[PDB]
Amino acid sequence: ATYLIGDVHGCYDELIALLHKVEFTPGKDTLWLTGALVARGPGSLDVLRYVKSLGDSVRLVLGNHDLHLLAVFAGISRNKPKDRLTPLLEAPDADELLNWLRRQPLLQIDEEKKLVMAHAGITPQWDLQTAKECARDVEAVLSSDSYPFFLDAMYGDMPNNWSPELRGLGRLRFITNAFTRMRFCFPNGQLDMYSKESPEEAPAPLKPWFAIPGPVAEEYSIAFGHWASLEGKGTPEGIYALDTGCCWGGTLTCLRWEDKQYFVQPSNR
Ligand SMILES: [Mn+2]
Repeated sequence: ATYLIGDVHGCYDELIALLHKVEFTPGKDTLWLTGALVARGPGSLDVLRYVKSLGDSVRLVLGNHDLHLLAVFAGISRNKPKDRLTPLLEAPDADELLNWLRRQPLLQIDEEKKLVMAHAGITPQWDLQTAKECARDVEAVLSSDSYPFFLDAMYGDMPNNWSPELRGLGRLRFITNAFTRMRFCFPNGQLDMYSKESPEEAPAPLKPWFAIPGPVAEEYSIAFGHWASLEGKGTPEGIYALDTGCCWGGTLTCLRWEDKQYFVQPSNR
């Protein structure tokens, strides 16, 4: 079977309970994770240890809080007490864990299921070929020995309109924002990096990135996390918003792909 779970945010207990709910068996089943494995929740260390131990039985994409952890670790950015990342940063095996984490993809594609995964989704301004190229570039930087220079370069809210002519730092910033931070779009598909509310309560003319016809979403189903205020509701057919806000007191949501069956684990705090 194939299982997809949204943003875990250090919620190790809920993750293990939900996987036992569905009898997840490595070797016979596959797990897809929308990223943001760490922060806010109490068990970032345990979550990373376990996901890493799964080996090929998991398909992960990195989110913004994974990148932020990578940036704190490399001394690029400062530790926020609210993240609760200190046990993980101080662990004896922290090197193994984060060096593994930075090698993971931004994008997962399964051709047989016609299924795509990224932390925040796929901008309507990208076709599949372009999304693949951009994922490759950023993953190459992230897995290189010079990853802290990229992590430092990544912070930024511009440019927010994709063009194949973007070069250098602008191109990297836009890729990273599209994959890990995107929420609302302007009618031309340009990213808005400020609105974080639900679609009903957003200002005009902002529209959810998935409310805009794009080449990828016309041929593929898209699963994603990141946008908790969405609450997993109100998406069009073929769009799966799996982030139900576990670390915030919501739920951890798991979707079994074969029959599209949902399983939900209540938040412990
Ligand atoms: Mn999130």
